[PDB]
Amino acid sequence: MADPKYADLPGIARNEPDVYETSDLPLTSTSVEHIIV
Amino acid sequence: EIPEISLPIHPMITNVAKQCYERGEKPKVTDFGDKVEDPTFLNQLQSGVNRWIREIQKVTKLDRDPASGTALQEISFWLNLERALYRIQEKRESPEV
Amino acid sequence: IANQPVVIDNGSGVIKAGFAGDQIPKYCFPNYVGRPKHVRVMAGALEGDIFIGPKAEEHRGLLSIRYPMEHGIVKDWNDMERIWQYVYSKDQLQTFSEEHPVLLTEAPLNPRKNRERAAEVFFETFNVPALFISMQAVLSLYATGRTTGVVLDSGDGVTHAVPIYEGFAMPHSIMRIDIAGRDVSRFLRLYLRKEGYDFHSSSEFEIVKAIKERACYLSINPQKDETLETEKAQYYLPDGSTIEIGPSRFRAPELLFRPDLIGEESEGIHEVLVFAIQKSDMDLRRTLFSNIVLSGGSTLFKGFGDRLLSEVKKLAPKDVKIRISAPQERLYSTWIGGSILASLDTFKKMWVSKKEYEEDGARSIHRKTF
Amino acid sequence: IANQPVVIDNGSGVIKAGFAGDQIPKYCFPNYVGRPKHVRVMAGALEGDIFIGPKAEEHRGLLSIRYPMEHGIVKDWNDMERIWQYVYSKDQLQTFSEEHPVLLTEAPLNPRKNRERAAEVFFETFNVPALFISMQAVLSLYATGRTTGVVLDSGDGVTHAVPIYEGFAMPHSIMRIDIAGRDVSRFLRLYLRKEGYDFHSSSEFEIVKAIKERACYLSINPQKDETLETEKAQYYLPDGSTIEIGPSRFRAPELLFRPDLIGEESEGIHEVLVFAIQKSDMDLRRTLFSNIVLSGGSTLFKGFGDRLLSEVKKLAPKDVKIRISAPQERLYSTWIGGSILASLDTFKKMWVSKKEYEEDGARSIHRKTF
Ligand SMILES: Nc1ncnc2c1ncn2[C@@H]1O[C@H](COP(=O)(O)OP(=O)(O)O)[C@@H](O)[C@H]1O
Ligand SMILES: Nc1ncnc2c1ncn2[C@@H]1O[C@H](COP(=O)(O)OP(=O)(O)O)[C@@H](O)[C@H]1O
Repeated sequence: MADPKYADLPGIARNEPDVYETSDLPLTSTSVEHIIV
Repeated sequence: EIPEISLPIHPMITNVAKQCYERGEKPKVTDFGDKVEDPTFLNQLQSGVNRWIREIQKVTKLDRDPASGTALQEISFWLNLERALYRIQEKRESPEV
Repeated sequence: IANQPVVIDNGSGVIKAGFAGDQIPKYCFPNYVGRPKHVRVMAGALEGDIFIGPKAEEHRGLLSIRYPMEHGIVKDWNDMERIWQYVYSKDQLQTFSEEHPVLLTEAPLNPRKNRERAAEVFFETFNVPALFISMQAVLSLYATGRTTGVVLDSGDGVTHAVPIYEGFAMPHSIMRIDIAGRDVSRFLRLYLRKEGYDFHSSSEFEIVKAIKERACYLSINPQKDETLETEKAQYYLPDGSTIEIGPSRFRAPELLFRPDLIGEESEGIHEVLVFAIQKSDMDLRRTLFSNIVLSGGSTLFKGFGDRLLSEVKKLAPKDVKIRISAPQERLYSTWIGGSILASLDTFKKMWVSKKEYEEDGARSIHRKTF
Repeated sequence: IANQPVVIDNGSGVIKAGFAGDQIPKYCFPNYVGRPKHVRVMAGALEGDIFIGPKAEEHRGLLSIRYPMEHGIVKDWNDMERIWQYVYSKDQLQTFSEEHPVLLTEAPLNPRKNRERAAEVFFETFNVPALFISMQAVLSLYATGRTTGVVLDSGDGVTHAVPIYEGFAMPHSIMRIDIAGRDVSRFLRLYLRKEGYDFHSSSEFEIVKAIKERACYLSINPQKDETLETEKAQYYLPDGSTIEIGPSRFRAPELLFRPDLIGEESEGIHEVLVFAIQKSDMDLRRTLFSNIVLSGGSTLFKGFGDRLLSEVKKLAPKDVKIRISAPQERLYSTWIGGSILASLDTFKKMWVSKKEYEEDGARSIHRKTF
């Protein structure tokens, strides 16, 4: 964090969303036989 | 008989941890409220974890002389190192640390 | 004496293991070894070089996945040692290789050196109390419960048919070709290139395997379907792209029935079955045609059994009841058979002791190979 | 001999330096050498012929500014030497150039000569005990906690994209264009000339920078504000004059997204990142799209995050989740990462000793480049 540290330097941008994000959203058979008569 | 090191923890953390223990609830960062933002508290924590690293280095950089000494000392040596590091990792993996 | 036998089913593509007596193999993972390709720069990176199992599967992008076994023959023994050693790690078994006799599945007609060096690996680096190398078809029939019948398997690197009569696996009727699952995936990769989509990275060949496992089928009529334009279903990559396959989904597993597409004088699966049955005693042909068991992961394609029936009917003599069974554990057939075999009291007399191996040597293994 | 290594962020726009372990860089003065323009007549005037940092920022009008480093490549070595001497001077660090290890960052893909001459300066003019040259991407990951990500920094001179996954950097996927903050300021100057306000002196060039940092934003769409011909927001100058701008506080920063405006075929910053991700492995796309790190001062424009998201969203395949981590320390991320890395002990193994360089030379630096 270090909030006063950010008060020291001049480039730290406050009141900007820190994270930009995209929206979110909510084997075979057996006995195959064949007789023949 | 390789020494053991009991890694200290910040007592306030243990206070809130025991408070999380009196009720059925897992301890988490959100429980400290506006205490995480304290640079004094975090500076204390940084110092404590730095001391932890010092203590663990005191055990991990350890080694003996394979040339001299009795062989039994070496066998017992490696076993004692496994015991030390095993207890160390269990102290590390605790939810408080 | 030891604790319990560990049935380690090998496979050129997927190794499968667990203790004997278990119901299903609890530990199954691909038989590959992945080591990173990129450069370790940032500290705190993925420590360790060689990765096997779920961790190698997870961080698949970094690895340069290779196979140590191909066509049921080990090409690199170091990677196999690390794989077996991984089987005995804390992630899979959490045991020691000193208190467990080992049942080991192995494909037929393989070189003697496989059994010899594999035995050296176990009894020397692992120092197992007892090793027992066996076939795979015998185990699959033991897993189904019946006893006489052929076994048609097609794993990842081999495929063969073994006519088993009450346990005595007839050694003079084991046809064996080397066209299996991995090779079908390889030919599928070639067809994907011909489609336009290129996949050539070693960690992308696995994506080709995934496509083979969930987007291919077997056409009943092999040519009538080729003369038509299919619906060309899509496919979602792990990357998120889209691949329309088209005709490259039914001709890809067509290789198993015609290895002319790969350019080889071998035979199809149907010819392996018919030749395995016909190169046997004429008094057992009807019994073998009435009992066919499939196993191995390559027998999981859609329309596989039905096409196999059609092909065999075209090759079997007229009015002979053909019967192909297909249990639900074709991936676990050899392992379940190993669990049944090694859990018996006769297994004590069926293995090879460590003492015996130290006395005679590899000749003791070839002596008691069955 | 070593005590608290000196981290130096050798950036072409502003040099950030301090000791290791410091959570914040204590000295961040701009990277230029200020020489006077007007003769000294009156005795007792300002002393010296070289003004650096705080003095060359208050008496800016009296000076002529010469940037030493341009596009991450040093032009006048004399000037860089003087700036480094200023760093070790009394007003900045009061240390000697022989008692502390030095971590000096560098942009990726710089020529070998920069590494060679940089170490020659730090090993000949300065008798530094230990020197380590790094990447300006890994350090941002360190100072942001992550270990897997795409570092998209845009310093004042060179922007690039480095995809790092689990601590492993994929060097062939590094994309790098030499179009950043300098070009934006210079192009803003040309827009002011088209709006009737000229600036030609070097001392007034920083007033153009001041305009950029205090009044430039990025529209979410390139044409929804283009033909609108919006209002002319005024902006005061350091004397008390007045500048109204209008179509230049958004037209000047679109040079990063399309450098065709400057007359140079290349790729925009969004294409830099998207091509750096797409050049990586097939399995690693989703993790790189969900782990995008920003750094560099040019990534502080208003609406920069929204534009970067929408451009990547247009170029990425559908429904892929795109997360862009944008910390508040985009200017000091690389430095804080340097303070972290130099505070470790693996750094001791990673640097180069003086005798190492004496016995080897440039070869030792190219060996430990990664
Ligand atoms: N659903 C599926 N369809 C087609 N092929 C599959 C499917 N699932 C797995 N396979 C293939 O089958 C192989 C599994 O056989 P395997 O268990 O390796 O036999 P073995 O273990 O005797 O080598 C895998 O290589 C895979 O390529
Ligand atoms: N608040 C701001 N908004 C927009 N741009 C800025 C801001 N502050 C600084 N810049 C621009 O970014 C540059 C910062 O330099 P930096 O990105 O640190 O370059 P380097 O990384 O090479 O040191 C400045 O020269 C200026 O061009």
